[PDB]
Amino acid sequence: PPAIREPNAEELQRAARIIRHSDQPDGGLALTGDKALLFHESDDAFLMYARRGRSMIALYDPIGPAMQRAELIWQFRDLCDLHHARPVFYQVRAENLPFYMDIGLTALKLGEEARVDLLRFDLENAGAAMKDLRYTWNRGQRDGLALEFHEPGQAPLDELKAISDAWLEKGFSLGRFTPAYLNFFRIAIVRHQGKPVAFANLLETDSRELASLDLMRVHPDAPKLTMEFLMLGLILHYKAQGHARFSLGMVPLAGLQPRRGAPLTQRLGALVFRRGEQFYNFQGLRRFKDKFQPDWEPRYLAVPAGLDPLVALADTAALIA
Ligand SMILES: [Ca+2]
Ligand SMILES: [Cl-]
Ligand SMILES: [Cl-]
Ligand code: NA
Repeated sequence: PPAIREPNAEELQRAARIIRHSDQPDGGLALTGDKALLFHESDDAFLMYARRGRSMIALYDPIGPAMQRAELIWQFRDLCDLHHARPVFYQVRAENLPFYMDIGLTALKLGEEARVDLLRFDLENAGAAMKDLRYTWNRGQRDGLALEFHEPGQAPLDELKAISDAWLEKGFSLGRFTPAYLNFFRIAIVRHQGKPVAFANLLETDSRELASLDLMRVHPDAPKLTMEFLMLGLILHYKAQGHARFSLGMVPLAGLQPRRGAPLTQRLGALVFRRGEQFYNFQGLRRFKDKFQPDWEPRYLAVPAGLDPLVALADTAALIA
């Protein structure tokens, strides 16, 4: 069986086209080039994945139309069997579980994704959360914070490096601070009285269903408000652009409201994020995202049914680390 390999420049351009035509901006993670790409037999869909131990671990649901996603999942099962490897899907949506169920996988809760409904979102709405946001926006501007947007390839790289350096690659589920990769994206920069203090690359598609985040890095010496200001600014930006939803990203299990007495399928997923003698607890991450009144949806780890998931969990942990 032919060797699993990283994509070439041409394959990446094909992925990019597919992402643009999709409603799944998070497919942009493919563009780092550190994940193998499995293309649907029409180049209208793709699945991205990496190998760790005897697991082949896909990142997210496949990118593309519904039928092609379902077909790529069966393809991937075949491909894993061909390589004597177990299939694993990292961070997938509930609506696709029946497809994973059909290729013989069960699922473990991994965490929850926060998405803002941009249509219903409004700073003048009732409640304390909006009041606090209105304060952040005004105070922020009063204090010399300003958000700017750059078309792909136009952000001043060397000013980004400064920020990125102070704030510090894990890969797979994360973007890479490289020109090659960042050149694919619109980039937002927060300046404090002219000085760059945070940035974020923006994951979009040609449609306005969904925009989301990849790298978001703030200077350690930036004003405390900087990260909230940036996020609020992005939400306001995409609301104004006519986008429907904006994704704030996932909070893993241990960062959610605790649930002892919960069955193991809703607990074992924490094993993906261990830090020495301790689980990553992601303190405050959930609280921060909740500032924007998102909606929350579970994300799952799909793993072989009937078999002890510890080994798939170990492989996923190594991959994510
Ligand atoms: Ca299996
Ligand atoms: Cl007010
Ligand atoms: Cl546009
Ligand atoms: Na088809």
